[PDB]
Amino acid sequence: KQVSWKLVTEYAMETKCDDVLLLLGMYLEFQYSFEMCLKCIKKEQPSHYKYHEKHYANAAIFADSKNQKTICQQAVDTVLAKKRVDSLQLTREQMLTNRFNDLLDRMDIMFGSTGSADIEEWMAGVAWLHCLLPKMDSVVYDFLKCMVYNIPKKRYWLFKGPIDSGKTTLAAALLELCGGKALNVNLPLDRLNFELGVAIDQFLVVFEDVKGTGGESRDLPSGQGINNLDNLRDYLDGSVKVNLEKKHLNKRTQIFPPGIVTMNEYSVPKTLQARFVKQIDFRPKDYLKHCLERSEFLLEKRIIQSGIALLLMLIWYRPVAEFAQSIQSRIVEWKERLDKEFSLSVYQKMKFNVAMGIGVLD
Amino acid sequence: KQVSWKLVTEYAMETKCDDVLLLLGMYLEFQYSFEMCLKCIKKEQPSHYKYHEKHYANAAIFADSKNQKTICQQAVDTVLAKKRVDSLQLTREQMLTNRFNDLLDRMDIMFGSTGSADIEEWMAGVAWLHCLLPKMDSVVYDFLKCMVYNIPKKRYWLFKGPIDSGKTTLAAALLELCGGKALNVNLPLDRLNFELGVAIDQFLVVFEDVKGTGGESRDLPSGQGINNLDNLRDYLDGSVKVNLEKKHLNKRTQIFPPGIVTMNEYSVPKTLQARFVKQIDFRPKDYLKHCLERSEFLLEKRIIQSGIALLLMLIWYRPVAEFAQSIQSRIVEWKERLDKEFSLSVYQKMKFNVAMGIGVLD
Amino acid sequence: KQVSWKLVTEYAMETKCDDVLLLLGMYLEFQYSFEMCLKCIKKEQPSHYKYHEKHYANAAIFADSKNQKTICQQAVDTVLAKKRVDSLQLTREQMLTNRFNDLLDRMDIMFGSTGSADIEEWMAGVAWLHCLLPKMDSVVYDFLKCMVYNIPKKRYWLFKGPIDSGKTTLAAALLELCGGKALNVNLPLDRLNFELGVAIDQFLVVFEDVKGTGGESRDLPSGQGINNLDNLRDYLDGSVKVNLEKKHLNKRTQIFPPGIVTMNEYSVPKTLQARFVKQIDFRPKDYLKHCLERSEFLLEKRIIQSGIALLLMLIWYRPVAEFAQSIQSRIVEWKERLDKEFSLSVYQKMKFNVAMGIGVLD
Amino acid sequence: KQVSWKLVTEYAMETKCDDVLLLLGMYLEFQYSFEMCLKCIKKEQPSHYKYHEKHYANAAIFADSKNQKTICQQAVDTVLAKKRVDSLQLTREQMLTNRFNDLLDRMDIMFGSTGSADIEEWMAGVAWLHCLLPKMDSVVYDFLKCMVYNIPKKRYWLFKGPIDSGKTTLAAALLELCGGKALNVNLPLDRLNFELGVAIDQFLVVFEDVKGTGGESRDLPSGQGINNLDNLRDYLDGSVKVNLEKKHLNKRTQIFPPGIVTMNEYSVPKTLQARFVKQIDFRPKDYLKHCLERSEFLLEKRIIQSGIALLLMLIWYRPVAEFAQSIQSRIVEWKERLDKEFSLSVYQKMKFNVAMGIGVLD
Amino acid sequence: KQVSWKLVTEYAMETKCDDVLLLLGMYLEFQYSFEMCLKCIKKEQPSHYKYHEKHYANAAIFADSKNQKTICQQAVDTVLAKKRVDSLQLTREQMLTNRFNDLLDRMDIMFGSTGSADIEEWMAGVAWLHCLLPKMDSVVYDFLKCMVYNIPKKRYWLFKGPIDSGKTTLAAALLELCGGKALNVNLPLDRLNFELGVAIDQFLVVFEDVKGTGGESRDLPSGQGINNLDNLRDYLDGSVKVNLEKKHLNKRTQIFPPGIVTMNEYSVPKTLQARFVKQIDFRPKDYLKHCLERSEFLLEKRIIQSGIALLLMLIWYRPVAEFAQSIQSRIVEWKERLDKEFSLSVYQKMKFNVAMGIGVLD
DNA sequence: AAAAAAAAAAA
DNA sequence: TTTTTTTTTTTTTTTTT
Ligand SMILES: Nc1ncnc2c1ncn2[C@@H]1O[C@H](COP(=O)(O)OP(=O)(O)OP(=O)(O)O)[C@@H](O)[C@H]1O
Ligand SMILES: Nc1ncnc2c1ncn2[C@@H]1O[C@H](COP(=O)(O)OP(=O)(O)OP(=O)(O)O)[C@@H](O)[C@H]1O
Ligand SMILES: Nc1ncnc2c1ncn2[C@@H]1O[C@H](COP(=O)(O)OP(=O)(O)OP(=O)(O)O)[C@@H](O)[C@H]1O
Ligand SMILES: Nc1ncnc2c1ncn2[C@@H]1O[C@H](COP(=O)(O)OP(=O)(O)OP(=O)(O)O)[C@@H](O)[C@H]1O
Ligand SMILES: Nc1ncnc2c1ncn2[C@@H]1O[C@H](COP(=O)(O)OP(=O)(O)OP(=O)(O)O)[C@@H](O)[C@H]1O
Repeated sequence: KQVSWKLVTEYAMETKCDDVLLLLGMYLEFQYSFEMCLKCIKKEQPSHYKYHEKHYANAAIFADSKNQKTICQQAVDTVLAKKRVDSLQLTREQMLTNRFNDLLDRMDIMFGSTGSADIEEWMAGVAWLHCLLPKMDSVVYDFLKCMVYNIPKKRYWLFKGPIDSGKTTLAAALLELCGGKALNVNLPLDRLNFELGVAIDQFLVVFEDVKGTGGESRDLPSGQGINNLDNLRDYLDGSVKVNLEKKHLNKRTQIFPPGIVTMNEYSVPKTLQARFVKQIDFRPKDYLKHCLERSEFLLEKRIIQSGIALLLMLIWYRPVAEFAQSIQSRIVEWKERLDKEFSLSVYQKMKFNVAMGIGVLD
Repeated sequence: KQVSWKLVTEYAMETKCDDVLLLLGMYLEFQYSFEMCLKCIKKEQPSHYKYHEKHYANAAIFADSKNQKTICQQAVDTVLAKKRVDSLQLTREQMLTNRFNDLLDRMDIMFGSTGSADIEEWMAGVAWLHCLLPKMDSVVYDFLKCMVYNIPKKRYWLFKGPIDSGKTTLAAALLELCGGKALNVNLPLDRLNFELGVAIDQFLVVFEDVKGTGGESRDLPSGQGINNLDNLRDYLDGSVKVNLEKKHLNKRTQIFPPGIVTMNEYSVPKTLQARFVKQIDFRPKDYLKHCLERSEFLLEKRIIQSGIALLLMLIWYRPVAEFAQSIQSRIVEWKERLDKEFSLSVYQKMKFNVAMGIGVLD
Repeated sequence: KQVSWKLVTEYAMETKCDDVLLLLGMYLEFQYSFEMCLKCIKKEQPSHYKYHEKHYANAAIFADSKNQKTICQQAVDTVLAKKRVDSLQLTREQMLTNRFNDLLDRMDIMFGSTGSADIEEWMAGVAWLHCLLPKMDSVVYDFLKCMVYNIPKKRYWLFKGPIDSGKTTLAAALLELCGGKALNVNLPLDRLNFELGVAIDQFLVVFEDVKGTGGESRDLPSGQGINNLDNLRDYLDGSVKVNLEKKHLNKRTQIFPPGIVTMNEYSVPKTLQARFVKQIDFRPKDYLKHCLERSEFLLEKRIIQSGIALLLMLIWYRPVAEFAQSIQSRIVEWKERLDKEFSLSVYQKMKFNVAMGIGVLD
Repeated sequence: KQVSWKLVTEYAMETKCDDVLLLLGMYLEFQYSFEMCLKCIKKEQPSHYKYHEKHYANAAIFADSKNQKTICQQAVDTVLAKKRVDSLQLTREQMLTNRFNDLLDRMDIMFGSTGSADIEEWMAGVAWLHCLLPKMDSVVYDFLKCMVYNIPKKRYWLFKGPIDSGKTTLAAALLELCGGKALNVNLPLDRLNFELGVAIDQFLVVFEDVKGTGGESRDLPSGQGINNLDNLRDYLDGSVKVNLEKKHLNKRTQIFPPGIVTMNEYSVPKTLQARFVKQIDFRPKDYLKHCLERSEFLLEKRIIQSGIALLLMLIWYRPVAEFAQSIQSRIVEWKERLDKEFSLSVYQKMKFNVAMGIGVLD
Repeated sequence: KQVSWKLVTEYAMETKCDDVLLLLGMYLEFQYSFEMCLKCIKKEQPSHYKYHEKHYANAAIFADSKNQKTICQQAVDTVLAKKRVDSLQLTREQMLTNRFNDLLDRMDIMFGSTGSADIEEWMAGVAWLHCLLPKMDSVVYDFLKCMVYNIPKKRYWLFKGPIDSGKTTLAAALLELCGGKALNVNLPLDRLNFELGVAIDQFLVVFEDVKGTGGESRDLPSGQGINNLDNLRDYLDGSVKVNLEKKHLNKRTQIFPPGIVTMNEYSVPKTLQARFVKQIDFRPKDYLKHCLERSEFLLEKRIIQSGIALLLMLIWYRPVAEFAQSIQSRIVEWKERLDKEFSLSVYQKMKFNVAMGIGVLD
């Protein structure tokens, strides 16, 4: 009997693999009988233990086949095809709603009885993040609206300030929340073509620690980054479609994604300053440093850097009426859950600990 | 039964798909049964609900197939072949007529009973654009006729002015109205070969935001853009054919399109400036900014950069004797529809609102 | 009868061949008869004598085949697919535990009755290394813990001091222990992209002898390294996924590996110094030099740089509970072996010899 | 039945088509019944209406085939192969016989169709150039034959005069007649090699504005051009093959092209002056400068520079024996158009008005 | 019958062809009949006359085939696969042992009845070389041992002396004996990386004529070479692995080869002087110069540059037991042959003739 | 030289 | 047509700066 290419494509769709080697590796695990399969018995990874019993019969035939990489290539192109259809046909609010659904699915596993996480650690993260900026939850909500409306020349935000002020921490959390890529523009202009091509079909991009000039009077080293962004200011505008490039592929014509620029305090030419809607000045705070020294699990487990921490901040602080109607059902259920496992008394205690520089937990 | 490759080519020719991945994604949607299709009963996108009933029988067989990307590649090449036949065999006025017939079909769907658009916002769009330049509708009509004549050495218009002047918004509207591509020529000369290859078979080219050198006392950072256009001199003149390149596909020899060049107030070489037939100078106007702040629905729905807004300007201001003969009858239909919806007193009120800097629609 | 592609994939998986030409070369050795096989009689290389009996039948058929490279290519992709699945799905503890199992398998070959090595010469290396830094085994243990936890911005160590001070000796030993690669960031900036591409899917990276400007009055050469390294701030941090490239391959998005910087006495920017957790000052001290003049065998056999010397140092000095539970069984068998053919009275005499500056062995 | 690839190859050779997508598109037009065919009945394009009836049967079978691009690329290779067989065996007079047919096909755009500027002001262009130099039309034919014979040492012509001498206009006109390219030799010696390498595989060259040594006493800006060109004697004389370099490519060996040198009244060194066959002085004429002030369309429709006007001069004045046997019929077929449209008196009026310093009248 | 791919793979392995076109050319010569074959009768090339008789039948069928390049590709792959297995698994002693009996095969052909080499002239070369340095055969034997043992920091030699002293003569002879390649480190430091990439998988490298910077007052040109070697400390020392780069190929990691540095009477920094295990001083000698004038055949046949002359020197002067056991029997046969053709009185007469310049063979 | 996809052989 | 099998060519990288 022959291999069903359909069953492989169906597995790739359910798991969202866009890598041929990953898909080949995963599917070849299903050769062995599930009756004795140690990974299924341990329940270590969901993309194995859910699917092995369904795919065992087909994977045994697949391991005898001669054209295995061709089968996987067709499946990966099917996933990339759906991804491109969805980029052209969905509204940006639906794309964000789909992303929140994915995060909530991961939260159900992570805080379920098979999961590792304790919510007290994650909500201690919410408390630490809310101390970072005045009205943090309003800032996060204002950012989400800005990325959904995608208004020409009113698209990009600037994070500015000295070393260890939290720019990258908040930027990385917002990048996971929305889904997107970080780009390095400090490289010289010639190979910048293939860097920018990483942005194809992405929802956000972040430009990380762009270097300027003249900062040597403050002991900041010079570089090409700000000069390079001046050359790309039609990509920042978003009024008109730009041409984006991958090695050995022809150019994709699309409007470039919105997002965040992170900077140390170099001077910004007025031509770029005209592209930025809002500047957030980060400043370092002594009590936040003292707190992370006592509560190091926040850095080991990457809690303050996670999008799930910012999603929990939104679930806690925002009215239900600010979410899309499809997910309001799931978010009322998650508010009910958080209302059991916390009280305002525990959360206010956590905030008071952080302002004193004490450990978050007690 | 076997797959019909002809049916896939019919779907692709009816939909005008240039992308193999997009065509694959859309045709795979048809594998699910028509009797229950949620997108057919909600009528989300016409490229689905018009065609799914016809194609369900064939898409079931296509989903089992091993050749899927090869089938789509031949369908995409059939559509690209038609574009090359039409580009060489049609007159430029017939091409512009075909562009307007597609824009008007889009307007019929957009302002129909199924439509979402509100025409008062779009005619406020016309009013805002008419304030941007004196005798705007004559500037638009001169451009359209200039691009249809395409006389060698008199093919390019220069848009010049400071950091916020409206030059990009007007170029973007003309680009949708005429069709074309925007190109970035601030990058080094080496990789421009594949950038210029995007101009193959197009009607217009827009060279956006060409950086100059000197004028630095204005606080404009310098760059290679103007030096690159001092090269490429024969592409602008168009008195000769050029070779255009794209990856793996064989190169094509054609006369390069006409276009628009936008730049901030850099000093321009005389050898370049000799090749532009017209300069339009753009000035900041304080009242236009106050107007958009109070009427931001114009930016959210991208009305002031849409080609449809310039076509509605042309329908309103120009006589039917200035349009082509085949399109007369539907322009007569639209021009009566517009006089039925708007009293001239409403348009006069709108234009007075914009000059007064109050919100339009107030 | 026809060639089994399954047996070739099995041999490649057992041997871990990810080079197509090496696999082809190895497998074509099996076409000759097992009985007369001089390599099975001498027992030189284990990759031959363990497997020839099993694969003889299939290798004879493979030698008559017309598509030998197509067969080998699939096997090499199967091995790379396992490697990419393991990178995405294993914990860093498991990765390190697997690496220790591989080194212990090597040690069983080196010190078994077919092997060439003498345990007392390797153990002299441990004594010389334990004299290089104070509390050396705590330093090696702290490093492994740091590389496993991979805490953001707290994950690089700096080795700093004069020339001939032991930096690259120790760094090379740590590199073989953890597995990873050494990078030269002193290159010109446009070569630097492919130099950073060496790090893809590695556990550890080491930056060898980075040079700066200034300090030239100390007779230090000048160089670009520190300037380049300060463009790469976000690669060191590990907060976001960087985009890594190889020649002719599309960009891989992943978190950059942690590791070590080795440096002469330049000054360093605060932007970089904020990214190092620990600075270890290496000082030259002449008893170690006079020792190595007299105990030359340490240099000649490469014992002093090898990771197996550090692993032996961890087995001699650390409690058994500090190793992962799967490997504790082998480590107590090795502690028994070392206590049986080596003694504490010998070890303190070896260390006394090194401190006295005299040849280590009796 | 099955597709005849030979019939497709015959169509490609009869239409002389060397684009694979263009061939695919035009051949797919033949799949419809010729009894009904609107493009035939409208007689729009010869590449359709002649061939449809013959190719209809094959085109219907071709539309069902799965390998359509394979069929078309064999046919395009057949046309490219014929072109290379001819080109490698081409005499230099057959090269010019080909070059002027392309310019004639461009003039057949103003023949019998409104798609062009009015010829009456282009004959004023013929007249105005015939007033620039004594016996202008004989200068053109002597120059043409000089370039066709390629006689060593007898190959370069020198044009001298101040600003506003017309030398650049006639240099442009002669260049655009013949299809060479223009080179700049004012560069420092380090850069000349890539400038000279532009001349590869090319019919003519022009050297523009070679700035001399000294000349400030005539208010002429000094440069290296004359001094450089004196060093290029082996390129100018044309007896031996020079090696020429394009950027990134390997060298080619050929005999360097003939053509034109243009100068202000700098001093020409005797060693360089001996290499020019003929010096033509251009001198400013006040009556021409008044005429062109009174007849702006000469410059603003680019009549005087466009080298097509020099063929339009050769058309009328010159005998029939002065043209090759394969185009003698085609010129007299063209020439009777002007014999019907014009008279000696109106051309004498054109000349007279120019000589009087007024625009053409009556 | 049908082509045996196995017989072609044998021929490629026996000839060691890693070039597909060379193999294709060689194998197609075998289609013509053996009985009449002029190349076999004249015995011009051993790669033909040995094998033609065996392969005639397969070559006749191969000449009719359609797959000819694919058969040759697989055969070339088989040869390259063996080279990589041998590179990764052989001891350095087996590598040199294989290189010697490869040279003994060349010696057999040269000095056989079919050959063209006069052993009296080659033995005169051995005499002239033995007079170049004191204890020459021990110098050569010590060098071989040093390169085989590859002991870190005891693995580079320095050759120093005036121009025309014999340095590249001896260095070139040692390269042919061991195998290896020459390197030019006088390039600027940013062009050096592809030059160092020549060393990949080589047994030796020679640094040819490194120039110093000071000492110009002795008429010695200034250059970068020794300053570049000071920077490459870690490549020479050989304790740790380095990354090496070929054009278009990914970086490979290995311990850089041992070798020779050759220089004029430049000043050496003391840091570099400590990296050489030995320094050999070459001084011009008049009697060798006057001998070479009378014994010109040494230069004209390139005898004194060749590795075969050094191998004849080791065969003549060294005891049998210090060659590897596989080659001892072949060297005993060669010792018998040489003692048959030469007595000690003839050889000491040749040394006596050199020492006073009368001319070796008199 | 490797990757994307084409192009062909035998039942 | 189906399955198994064989083949092409270019871009990128280098070169250039
Ligand atoms: N506002 C803050 N005040 C004090 N310490 C902070 C603050 N934000 C972050 N930290 C600490 O500093 C570490 C680094 O933070 P982060 O990298 O986000 O800063 P950054 O301002 O973006 O830095 P850089 O300019 O180096 O990119 C965090 O892991 C945390 O321990
Ligand atoms: N004439 C104008 N006066 C004042 N504000 C203007 C004017 N035209 C446009 N604006 C404002 O400037 C914004 C940007 O307009 P636009 O993109 O056309 O500017 P531009 O001059 O082309 O810019 P750039 O020089 O950056 O390419 C608009 O969205 C609007 O808010
Ligand atoms: N602490 C030390 N004191 C004295 N000699 C030392 C010391 N450590 C190493 N050595 C000697 O110095 C030699 C070189 O050591 P090593 O390569 O580790 O130096 P390094 O300073 O780290 O080098 P680099 O900066 O060039 O990588 C060793 O082989 C040993 O002989
Ligand atoms: N004989 C003439 N007398 C006066 N004016 C002339 C004459 N011929 C041409 N002109 C006008 O003078 C202009 C400048 O001359 P032209 O274009 O030939 O450049 P040029 O004389 O080579 O000068 P430059 O060295 O400045 O480029 C022409 O374009 C035309 O308008
Ligand atoms: N010791 C010597 N004394 C005199 N003449 C010599 C001696 N060795 C070589 N010769 C002659 O000098 C020529 C040049 O020798 P060789 O190529 O070795 O020169 P080198 O100056 O030492 O090398 P390099 O140019 O690489 O530094 C030889 O071909 C030979 O004719």
